[PDB]
Amino acid sequence: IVGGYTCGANTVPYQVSLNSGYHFCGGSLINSQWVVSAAHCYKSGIQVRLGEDNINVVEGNEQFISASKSIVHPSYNSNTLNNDIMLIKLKSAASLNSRVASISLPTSCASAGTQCLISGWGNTKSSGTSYPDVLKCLKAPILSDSSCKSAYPGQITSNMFCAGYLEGGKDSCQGDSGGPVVCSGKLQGIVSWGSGCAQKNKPGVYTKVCNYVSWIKQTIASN
Ligand SMILES: Nc1nc2ccccc2[nH]1
Ligand SMILES: [Ca+2]
Repeated sequence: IVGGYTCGANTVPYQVSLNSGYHFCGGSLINSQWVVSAAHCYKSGIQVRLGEDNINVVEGNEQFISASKSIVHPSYNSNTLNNDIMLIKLKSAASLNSRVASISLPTSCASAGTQCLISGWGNTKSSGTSYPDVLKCLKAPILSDSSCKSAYPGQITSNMFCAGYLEGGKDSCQGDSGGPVVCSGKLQGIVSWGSGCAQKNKPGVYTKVCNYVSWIKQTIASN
């Protein structure tokens, strides 16, 4: 997260860290046994880490659970990143409390102008790499489809939306991939892609979760 602030320990209880010997992507807990992340974060050997703040120190509240299966959307296109969403089933259920909790899926999509909270342990520098130890937060608005399409002509599908600042300076970045974009208490986006991080007129692009709720429900119901 570039231009964000320190969230504060366990203030984002649905945030998870996907770990394979190091943190490589974020995700959101949507129930005690399932996590939603981005398809491009797929790999085998994933350990899901819940209740984290400093990812390099066991401070208490952490729950490390192995993933039993990862289900990448069948229509995910790695060249266009269309349908960039994945569900991860945990080997055992997580214990939910105030520090570890799930986030609700939306019932309707959000409108441009909606202010959302984006969080993660990704890079904090636009020109260079500095990975933080603790969780960073950024409040950002959803942009209109015209501004998004004008920023990324020919690359935005109906399953994506832009959020951020056109002046640059604040944005998600590598390492934040798969993490949450929450607006009014509902998970509306998943950190997917962008051109660089925090560059002027190149806002971040997110997977539009409201378009996948029935898919998520049906898939969880059958697995
Ligand atoms: N804004 C933005 N978000 C990103 C997520 C992964 C890689 C680069 C990115 N740029
Ligand atoms: Ca920790």
